[PDB]
Amino acid sequence: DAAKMALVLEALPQIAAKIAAPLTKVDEIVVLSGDNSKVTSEVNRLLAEL
Amino acid sequence: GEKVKQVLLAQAEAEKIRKIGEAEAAVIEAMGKAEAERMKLKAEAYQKYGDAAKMALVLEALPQIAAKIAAPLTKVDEIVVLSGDNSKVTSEVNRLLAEL
Amino acid sequence: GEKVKQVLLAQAEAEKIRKIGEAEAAVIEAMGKAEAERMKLKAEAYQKYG
Amino acid sequence: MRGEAEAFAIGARARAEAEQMAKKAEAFQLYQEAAQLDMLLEKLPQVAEEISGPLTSANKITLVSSGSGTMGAAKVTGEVLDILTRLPESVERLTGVSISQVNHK
Amino acid sequence: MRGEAEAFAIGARARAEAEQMAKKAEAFQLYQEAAQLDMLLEKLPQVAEEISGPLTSANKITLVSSGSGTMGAAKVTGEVLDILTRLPESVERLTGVSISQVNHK
Repeated sequence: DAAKMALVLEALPQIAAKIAAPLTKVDEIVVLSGDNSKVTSEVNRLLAEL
Repeated sequence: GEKVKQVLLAQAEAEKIRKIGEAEAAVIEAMGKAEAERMKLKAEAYQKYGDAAKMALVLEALPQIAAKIAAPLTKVDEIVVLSGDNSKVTSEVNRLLAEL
Repeated sequence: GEKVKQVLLAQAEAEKIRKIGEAEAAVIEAMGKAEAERMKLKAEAYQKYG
Repeated sequence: MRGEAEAFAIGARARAEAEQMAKKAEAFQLYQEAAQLDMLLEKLPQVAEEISGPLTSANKITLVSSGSGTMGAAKVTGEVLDILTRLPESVERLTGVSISQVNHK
Repeated sequence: MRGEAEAFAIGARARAEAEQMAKKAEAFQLYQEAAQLDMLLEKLPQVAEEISGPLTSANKITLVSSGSGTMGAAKVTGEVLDILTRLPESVERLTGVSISQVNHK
């Protein structure tokens, strides 16, 4: 069983690398969280902008 | 002249492949016996590890596993943490005595 | 002239690998014994901490 | 001539590879849990490397939190460890060998 | 010649590495809790370094508070410590060894 486990442990990195390859094409990732709403609170006046 | 020449040189190519094949087999065999001694000795030593030693192996693996997990955070740009209430609360105070 | 030369120099390469291998094994062994003394002494002192 | 000679090279190499596995198979019988543990500890960061590596190619990531939630890095880092943890439980479906040092079976 | 000679270097090196682990294994039997504690204390900031380090690459962070809530730095700093704390409890799932000095088991 320790030898059978070694064969699998050697195959995992191989199988993992081929599965994860498409992630190289990821560009943007946006993680919203905490509430299920469109919450745009932003504070600070425009004392001079047109 | 073409036939005897081609035959003599084809035998040389075959002699090379056979000699190299035999030398390689002797190396692969010897290397296997040396590697098996590592596996045996490593096993006979590891079999005696106490819980403080087993904890040391894991504690040494955590930083390794952690570094590879956290690597993608290097690409983080913006992070905005709203808090305290679940609403769009834009209160801003101060007059525009002169802005158009 | 090509054969005797290649054979003599291949033996030199093998002699170098063997000599370096033996010297290295002696260092690894000695270093292990010194490091084990640290672990032992550190343990025998830490075991007395209040 | 070349074909007959190559068959001998394959056969000579075959016999040497077979004795390697024979002695490696005998050595594996000595791998108690204290030794098996190291096999997992060595290949856990390697599986994380081939999963995280291609993900690091990402050009930009943005995290937004609100009200009750966490910040976000926990979600991002979590997915890498999740894909790594999902894999061994995934191969087990097409071959009953275990990649979990006892604990369950 | 080079192959036969290299096998001896592997074997010589193997015997030395094995005696290192043998004497290191005997030394670990003396590690009572007062000594084990230091193993955690040394590697806790190291795990925090490899988790926080890549997160410091962030270009900008903005924190907004309202009504009842906290300011926000507590959430941000909290996530680093959370990912660090989540990890040991995560590896325990694929190997039953403990990374918590007794207290529970």
